[PDB]
Amino acid sequence: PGIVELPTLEDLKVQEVKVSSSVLKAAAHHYGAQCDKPNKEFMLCRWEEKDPRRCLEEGKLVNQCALDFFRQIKRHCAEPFTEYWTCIDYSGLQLFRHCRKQQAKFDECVLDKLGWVRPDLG
Amino acid sequence: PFFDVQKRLGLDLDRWMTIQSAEQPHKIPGRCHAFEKEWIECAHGIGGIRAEKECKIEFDDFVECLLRQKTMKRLSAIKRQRDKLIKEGKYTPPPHHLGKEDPRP
Amino acid sequence: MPLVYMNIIMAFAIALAGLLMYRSHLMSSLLCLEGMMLSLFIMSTLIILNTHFTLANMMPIILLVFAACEAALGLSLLVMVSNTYGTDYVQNLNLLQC
Amino acid sequence: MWFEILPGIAVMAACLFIPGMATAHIHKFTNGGKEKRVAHFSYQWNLMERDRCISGVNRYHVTKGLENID
Amino acid sequence: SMMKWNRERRRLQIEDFEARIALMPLFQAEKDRRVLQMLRENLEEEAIIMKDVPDWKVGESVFHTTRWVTPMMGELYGLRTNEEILSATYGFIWYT
Amino acid sequence: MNPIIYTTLIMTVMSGTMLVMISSHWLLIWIGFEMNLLAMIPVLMKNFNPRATEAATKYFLTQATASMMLMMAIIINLLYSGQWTITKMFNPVAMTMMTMALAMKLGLSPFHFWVPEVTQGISLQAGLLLLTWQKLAPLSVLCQISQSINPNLMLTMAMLSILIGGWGGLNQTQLRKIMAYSSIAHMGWMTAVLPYNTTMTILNLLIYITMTLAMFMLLIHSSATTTLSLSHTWNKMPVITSLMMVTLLSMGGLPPLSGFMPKWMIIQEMTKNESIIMPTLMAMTALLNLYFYMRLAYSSSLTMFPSTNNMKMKWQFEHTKQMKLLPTMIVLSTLVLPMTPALSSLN
Amino acid sequence: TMYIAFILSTIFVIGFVGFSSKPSPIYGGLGLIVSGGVGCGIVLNFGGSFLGLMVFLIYLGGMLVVFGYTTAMATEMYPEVWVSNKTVFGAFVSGLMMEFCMVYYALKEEEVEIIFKFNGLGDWVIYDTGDSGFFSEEAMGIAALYSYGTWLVIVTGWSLLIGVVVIMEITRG
Amino acid sequence: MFMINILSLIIPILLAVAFLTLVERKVLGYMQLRKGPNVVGPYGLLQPIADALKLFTKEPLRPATSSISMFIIAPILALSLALTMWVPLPMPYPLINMNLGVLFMLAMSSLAVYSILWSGWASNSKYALIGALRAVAQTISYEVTLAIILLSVLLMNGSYTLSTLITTQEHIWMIFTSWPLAMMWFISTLAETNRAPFDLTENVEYAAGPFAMFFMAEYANIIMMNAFTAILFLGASHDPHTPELYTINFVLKTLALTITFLWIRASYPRFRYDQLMHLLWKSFLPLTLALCMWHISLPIMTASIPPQS
Amino acid sequence: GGAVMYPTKETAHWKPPPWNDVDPPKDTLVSNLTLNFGPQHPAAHGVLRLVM
Amino acid sequence: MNIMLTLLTNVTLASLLVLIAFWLPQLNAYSEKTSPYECGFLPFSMKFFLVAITFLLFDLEIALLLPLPWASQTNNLKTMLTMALFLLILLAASLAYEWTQKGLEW
Amino acid sequence: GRIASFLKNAWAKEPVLVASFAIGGLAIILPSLSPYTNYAIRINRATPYNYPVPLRDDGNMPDVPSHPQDPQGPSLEWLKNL
Repeated sequence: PGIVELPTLEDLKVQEVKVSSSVLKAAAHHYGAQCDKPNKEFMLCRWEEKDPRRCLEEGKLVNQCALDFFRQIKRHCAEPFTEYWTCIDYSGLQLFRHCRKQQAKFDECVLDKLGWVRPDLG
Repeated sequence: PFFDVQKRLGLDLDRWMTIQSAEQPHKIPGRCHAFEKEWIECAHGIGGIRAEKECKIEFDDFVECLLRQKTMKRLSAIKRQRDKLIKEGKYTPPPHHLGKEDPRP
Repeated sequence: MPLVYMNIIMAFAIALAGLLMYRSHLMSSLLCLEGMMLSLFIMSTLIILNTHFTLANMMPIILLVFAACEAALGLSLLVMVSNTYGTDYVQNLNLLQC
Repeated sequence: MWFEILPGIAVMAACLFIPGMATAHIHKFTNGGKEKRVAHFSYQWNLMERDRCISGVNRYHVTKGLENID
Repeated sequence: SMMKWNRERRRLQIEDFEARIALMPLFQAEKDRRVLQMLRENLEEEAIIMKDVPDWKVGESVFHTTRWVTPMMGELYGLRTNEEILSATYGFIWYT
Repeated sequence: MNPIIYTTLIMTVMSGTMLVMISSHWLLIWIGFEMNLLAMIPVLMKNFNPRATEAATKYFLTQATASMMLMMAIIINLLYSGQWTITKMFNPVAMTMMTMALAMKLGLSPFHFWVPEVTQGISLQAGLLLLTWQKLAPLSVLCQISQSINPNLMLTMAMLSILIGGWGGLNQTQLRKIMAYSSIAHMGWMTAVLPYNTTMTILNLLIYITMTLAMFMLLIHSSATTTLSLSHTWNKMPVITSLMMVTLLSMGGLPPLSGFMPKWMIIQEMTKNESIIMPTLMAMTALLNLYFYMRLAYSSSLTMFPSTNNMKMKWQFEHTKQMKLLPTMIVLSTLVLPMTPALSSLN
Repeated sequence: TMYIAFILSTIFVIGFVGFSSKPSPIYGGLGLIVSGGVGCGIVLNFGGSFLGLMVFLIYLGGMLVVFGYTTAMATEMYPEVWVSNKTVFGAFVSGLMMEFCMVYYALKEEEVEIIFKFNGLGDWVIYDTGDSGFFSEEAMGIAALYSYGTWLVIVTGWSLLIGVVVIMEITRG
Repeated sequence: MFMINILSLIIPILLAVAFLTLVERKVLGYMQLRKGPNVVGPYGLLQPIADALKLFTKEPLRPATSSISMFIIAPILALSLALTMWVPLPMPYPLINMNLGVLFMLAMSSLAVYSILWSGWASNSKYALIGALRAVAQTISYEVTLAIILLSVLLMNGSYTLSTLITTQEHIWMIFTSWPLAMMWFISTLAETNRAPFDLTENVEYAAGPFAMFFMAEYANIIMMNAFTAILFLGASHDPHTPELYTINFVLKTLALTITFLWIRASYPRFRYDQLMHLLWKSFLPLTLALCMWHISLPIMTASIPPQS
Repeated sequence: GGAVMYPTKETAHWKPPPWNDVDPPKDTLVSNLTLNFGPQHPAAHGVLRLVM
Repeated sequence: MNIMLTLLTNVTLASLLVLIAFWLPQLNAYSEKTSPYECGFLPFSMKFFLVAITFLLFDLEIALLLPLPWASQTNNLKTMLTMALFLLILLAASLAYEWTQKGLEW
Repeated sequence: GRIASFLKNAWAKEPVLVASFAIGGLAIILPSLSPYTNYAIRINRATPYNYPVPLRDDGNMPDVPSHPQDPQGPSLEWLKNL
């Protein structure tokens, strides 16, 4: 039947968040709290349009907002964050429990400088 | 003699597993959930005789999702033409298809 | 269908052919019958996995259980027959005719 | 007396100790001096595959931090 | 003791799942962009390969419906290198 | 066998059939068939005999092969359709395989061979159960899939069943084997109209069940398994053999007995579908069934064979067992032709 | 190793020919153990870890071990291999030849059709691109038997219990 | 490097079995007021080497095997399965990490049973088959109870992953939670390996090398089963930075359990087949079923359902 | 009376089924094993033969 | 590939040892024991098979009991608990039947 | 009375079975008579295996939390206390 409509490569090129999984997991809780609105909007789009070719722009905003989130960390809490993710990186399962001391350090600075409050359980 | 005691007593004993579009544990979607949903919704109460012809398109697409026979045929044709071109030296697989260019995250 | 599905279905066909064409021992026929059950298990498992029929991943297990039950039955019949005759030869089952 | 058995038990103990130590050391040596990551579920493997792409050397052990961004 | 320990483990599991949920939208965005990129590359190279082929509508949907259909492994990594295909198919299963 | 255990096994057979007739999922239907087989083998071997063991083994082998083919067909239909409901099968090859399996379970020729042997091996009670209750589940499955049933294959199997049943019955002398071959022929009659009208199959099935119940119960009451052993019955209880004569004539289908109803309605439905050659051949071949029924009636009651001296002692004693259903079954299997318009109730 | 699944399926067919040739029971039982192990490998390759270990633990571990138990206690046979007397040897060779013809008609000719349509493309294509997250689809669905499939549990359990009863009644003499 | 890991798992286990022979000899002797091998090498350290060299030089006699083919496969299967069962075991990090390692172990033990059947059947010896079938019967009963106990104890682990057992027993050893199951499990392990009192003294047709390999496989299975018991019940502390601590503690636990295996061997008279099965069918099995009920109900009634992941 | 109503030459020799569904016991070979307690056996102390 | 490698290495190692134990040690010449396997000629007791069929059925029921650890994560805890207890009760009932009736003769 | 003697006789002769019946019986009665069973259900539901798909705000959903972490929405404080 019809020709599959596919977006051009140019319109799907976005600056990628080139961090490791351990780095993402260390800042995962804060990332969700800070970037909640853009992430939730994109999820709603993909869960209503049900087509990746309709929510490409929303995906871009998520990446851009994610980059801004890490940009603030670098300019305010660079050293404590490095300690946190490095500890998580070592653990094969990337367990949070093994790095609770480092987490407290990163949470404390981020609470003081950036004012971010880590989301609680559930 | 399908004594539909299930519907008479309003008890589900095996209807949960009849289709893959039914509720699955932890809301894990089926591979062809959308196609099966479309086919079932099309052929609801219109009768098997009418469903066989009227909802033919839905079932055809559903079967294509289930077995991917036509998709496999198309991909095989593409592969055959590509290999023929390679043998004649009329095609060069691009570096990203060769893996030279790093993938996107 | 993928070639793997073809091979499994062909395996079922071969086992059925062996079962229907007895040679001497009834034990060999039972082996062919159980092989067919194995082939059906593999076929159903692959189909369910590929379709992501999550709620139907329990079908192969139920098939396996009932398969081994009917086998327990076959073996019990085989030993009764062997104890009566002395061997499990299919030719021994000849009292009933037509 | 009874302590004469201890030599043989010690030799067997060293023999049994070799495997676990070898496994741990080889894991760390081949996984960038870190505990070998586990993939019990697809999400964990997806993180590994993403990490492999992020590294740029097709190795998941090397991890890129904030220095890689911007 | 096992009751208390298991309850704490459940709390930690919920925390880990929340971290996964927080990171999921970014991964979904990357996944969709990557899939579409691979599909486009395959489309362009398909045009180049089978342009000579008579009566070949490049990138013609095999389904009648215009609904988005999640691509199969062949539709994404069909013309990729064998090592990449092996990874995308059996990497997780063979990784032990 | 302990009576409680026997009751549990009988209920298990019934529950398997009920599951087959109650389920909407193919897997559950196959499960019901497996339960039927599992609970049927011990019932067949209630009276431990080498012949009983041979019959059980043959029955198990045939039913196991049938179940294997049935599950294979179900799996193929799942592969090509992703459906588990017992509806129109969406793969022709699966349809053919399932038809073969269900016919083997029924005993339709050319899968008839096991039926006479197993029937002869097992007891009269087990024979009754095998030839009446075990016919319900496969017929139910066939009725549910009648739309998808290939008319050509089913008609061929049914016609061959009628022919082979008649021929085999002509040569038999053992009462159980005669009953088995007649059962094959009647199953052919039942399945002939399956592609056309299922309600007629239900009607024929009910009449066949009543007739076979009456015949088997009369045989049990007379405790006879051969033509001569039944011939001796006239000296002791003439009523039983005369009622047997009536039931045999009904089984032949001679009007105005009940046996005419199923044949009459079947011919009606087949002629409505523009099929004239097939029903004509069916009746002309059922004449053979009538022939062996008439031979049995001759030996039993229409004529009197010599008896033995020991019969005098048996004259003094009276049968203690009382089969409550037998009178009603005899009446319903002989005088019900004035009640055909009740066919609508089946619909 | 892109066609590993196809190789396994061919070996599965070969083992099925081996035990379907009805050889000496001991040799056949092996023809089935080998095929069973291969089939488990195929299921694992598709990702059914639990089901793969199911056949290994139950079918191969118990069902075929009790089968071997019987062959050992009731041993009234002259041992022979699959490549023994022509009755078994010819059958094995012919089955292998039929399988090889199917394979050649399947690989050299992409659209092979004997009774069903088959495509010569590697089975890796049929695999679907998807993520289950922190899930084991197979395990979750099978565990749902206790939650969703209560009716299946009831029927299967009753069948098992009545099976024990039936086995005793049959093997009481 | 992975092949190096495989070799560093296989070779040390075989050497450990070889020295376990000497350890058993000496332990039994000193429990009998005797000195085990003490002449062949210092403290008998060269005794296993002497035994191996003598065996691989003794004239191998042929046992008229009905099927050399099968008679040769049985040793291969036993040894290969024994070696494979060590792979999933977490010494803190396992060689091959399986989400269902426990079921893999159970399946491997189940296949091992075939070695017994194949050996006796191919031996062409009435007494051999009888004894083999007795072994089949013994291993038959152990598998049921072993599986039930393993399932029940893993109901608090949260999965079949072997590595998770370390985390579950991080604070308290599992035995303190399931000690009756531990007792039945240990006795079932004794039954599995036919270690006394579940021996059937009086595959003997195997000569020298073949016998030696069967002996090695059996003793490797002994060590592996004791290791499994250790991981299941006697949890060990694991520091992610220094795994050697866990390795040492685990090895010590396994050695203690093997020493208990020998200690039982020279403490109790051998059972009788009827008694062994009237244990593994009429004493253990009902208790295992009841305890399985308890270990299903307990996590739910105490809100202690372990994490799935 | 007979196996079949119209018998053939081969079927003529064939015997009608027994009156009771009980086919006669065939051979009735004893399965009682005759084991020998070989002297080498430990319990025999090397000098004991127990035909059992 | 790792697990396949482990299986291959183990099997090959075992087979190599079997080679060096079946064919290498028999190379050494040890005269010839001209000793024939003097054979001059069946305990198919149910006592063995019964142990086997009952094991098969109990193993089948054990197979149904395997998915229990993952089944504890279901929200419908009451229903799952009831079904698990039902399966265990049926196992106990099967054992009781055999014990009460003429079974467990082993 | 008579039952009490039977239990004593049973434990004297077949203690293993008596224990098995008791443990099995408690493993059935105790679950229903336990308050933590309700909690065990809640914990299983609480565990967020899959993503909480957001819903489009229509302006008439006060209870539904349109924010990262504010009072609206479910609370896991009960588990934290446990």
